[PDB]
Amino acid sequence: DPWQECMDYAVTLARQAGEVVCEAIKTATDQKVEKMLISSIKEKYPSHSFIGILTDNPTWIIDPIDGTTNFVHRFPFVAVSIGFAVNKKIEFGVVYSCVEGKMYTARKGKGAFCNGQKLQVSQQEDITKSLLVTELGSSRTPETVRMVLSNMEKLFCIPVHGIRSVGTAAVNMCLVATGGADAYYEMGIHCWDVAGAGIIVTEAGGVLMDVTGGPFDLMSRRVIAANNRILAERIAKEIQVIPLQRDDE
Amino acid sequence: DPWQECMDYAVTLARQAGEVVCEAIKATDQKVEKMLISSIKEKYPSHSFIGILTDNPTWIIDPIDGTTNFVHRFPFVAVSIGFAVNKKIEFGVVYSCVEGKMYTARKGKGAFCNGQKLQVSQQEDITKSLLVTELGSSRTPETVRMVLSNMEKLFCIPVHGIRSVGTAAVNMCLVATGGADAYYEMGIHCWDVAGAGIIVTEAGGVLMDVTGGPFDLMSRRVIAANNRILAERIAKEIQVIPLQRDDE
Repeated sequence: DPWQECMDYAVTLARQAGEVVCEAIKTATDQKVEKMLISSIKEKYPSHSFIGILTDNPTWIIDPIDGTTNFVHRFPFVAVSIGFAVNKKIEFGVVYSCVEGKMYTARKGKGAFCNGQKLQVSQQEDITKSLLVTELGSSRTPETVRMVLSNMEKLFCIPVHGIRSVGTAAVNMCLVATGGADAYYEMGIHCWDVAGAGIIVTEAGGVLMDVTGGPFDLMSRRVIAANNRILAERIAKEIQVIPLQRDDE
Repeated sequence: DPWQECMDYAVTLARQAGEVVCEAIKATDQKVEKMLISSIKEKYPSHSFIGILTDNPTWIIDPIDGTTNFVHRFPFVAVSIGFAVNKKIEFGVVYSCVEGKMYTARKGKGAFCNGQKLQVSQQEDITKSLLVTELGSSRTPETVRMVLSNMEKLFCIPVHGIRSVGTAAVNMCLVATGGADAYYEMGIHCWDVAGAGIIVTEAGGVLMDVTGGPFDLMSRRVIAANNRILAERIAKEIQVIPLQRDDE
């Protein structure tokens, strides 16, 4: 199988990059690591594409430091994220939370793992009994911020059990995969923030969905990553779509 | 030091409690609560417990800080122990059992996580600061609106960001490490903050009321920051939420 060789190599790279990012903690680092990752992959697979518009070509979708604010603050959640898409479909994902030393991996059809341990999403379907994760965002536009908090307020209007935030899209999503959280939602993310972790959620038995309710669009700047379709749709139903410039357009 | 025997004993008790709490994650609140109280009473029969504060040696305990997290296996669940003599916190112990991080601090002797010394951050500019907070378990219309309002006001200053791991004690301990610059919340209780408060100040941080005045342990309010300048900027922007006190 060809793509299994790519994954083994990607896990090697993600750990190599993670150690570099965590050494730095112990920005210039982000450029330094992305160049290293792209150069490494190009030296082994020179016919592949990269993002940091998606064609059917084997493509590497890289976020060398997911959680840049965390990185600056030494807040213990900083991730290296690598997603691999063939025929516009994610085939495997790698998310290495380096401070945690947690290597999240998932291959299409083979399930999702954290450091060799099988991951399964939670069973919860009642949004009233649900724990969510999200990020407030990097935009400070009063109109956007109001929308973000209103959605958060609306979800607190419903008696949800709670809302958490570790400052990382990929790790927030990985926490859904472990079952620790029931669902994740955010508007303002980019494809490189979620391409690695999306497949880890779905291979944990989760679902990816657009906040409109429709199918998850990798370039929409929007994502719901839930444990099941029931909880995802309820979230989509309750929050309001925020207009934002698409990744391809 | 007579209270050093108390602290050594308290750390062992916390880890034991944490072992039981995490084991069930892989009723519990009652078991651990009874475990701790019956253990300290058998060693120190005349000490007080809270979970009103006299000069008497008093243990302020939270057997499971992060109840929601516990139910959801969200990997932040703490055992918090504060110990007060003469109405002032002498030592504090916070054990985050999922991540196996034992936070400890004795007044005057510094703050530690797994025997590794802690130091708060240097940041004084609030627009370059990372805050931690908690939206609380309260679903009161007047409260929830004011909570998100206060958060909006701080987020629009703007701050570098806001985080939430779902535990007052662990949020505060993250301030002690330097990973976060400040913690704030209204709606907490003395037992949520008694253990972590001294860990912040021994890491070099400050405790403060949202009014800008001295920290009041029974007031339901708290700002645990790296320094006075950052704490006061937070107090300045925050609207005080009315709540019944712990000693009322």
